[PDB]
Amino acid sequence: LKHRVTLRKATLASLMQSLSGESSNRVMWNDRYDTLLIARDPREIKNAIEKSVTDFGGLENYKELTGGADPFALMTPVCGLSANNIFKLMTEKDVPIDPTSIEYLENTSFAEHVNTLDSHKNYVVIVNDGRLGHKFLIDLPALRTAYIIQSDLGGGALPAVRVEDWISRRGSDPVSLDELNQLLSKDFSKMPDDVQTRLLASILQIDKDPHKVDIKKLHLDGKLRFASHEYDFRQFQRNAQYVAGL
Repeated sequence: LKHRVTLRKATLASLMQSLSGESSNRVMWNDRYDTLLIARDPREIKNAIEKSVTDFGGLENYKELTGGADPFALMTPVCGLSANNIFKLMTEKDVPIDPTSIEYLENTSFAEHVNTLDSHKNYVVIVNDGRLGHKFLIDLPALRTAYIIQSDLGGGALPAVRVEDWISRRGSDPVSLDELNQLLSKDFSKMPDDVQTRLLASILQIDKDPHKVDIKKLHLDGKLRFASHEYDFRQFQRNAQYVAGL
């Protein structure tokens, strides 16, 4: 009810904070999507890393052959990795959900779809925006309000932004369902450059700074795909609480 926004804010806040812990981080950003997220075992995951490193003839050679990264290091997830895993955390109860395997809509408008969603359920939408080259989540708490959840290593039209920072700065900053419709519509790709820029910084840049966005890097013939999924707010809290509790 009326307490939803505040609790939601608190859940995300504690979840994010926990992500500086080794086990919380390992469990949160693992890339195995066909098993339950809360079923992930940090020790099991760490053994796999140790095994992989043993395969490459020791840690120093592993790094030398994989780009220099430390496989044991905490992770800063790419946008696909953060969208998929937070989608799982929000939607799962006792049956694994694989965001890479679920069905996506691709010839309907966001407006269209949302206007068909039970206003008394919560939904979260995973967006695969091939125009931006970006996956992110639209959270739609029960009632209308939408919120964005994302990370980005940068390189495209949008600046790099850590999920923690996006969440801490704009986690509970609601966005226009109308601007969302415009963004997530077939005809966005054929919109006037300044409008494209307008929507992008608005919805997806922490300071809403248009000067930090570069639409040249848009892929104008890219495909748009999204999938919504109902969720139970308490279950999401439970899931978040488990991870944060590691």
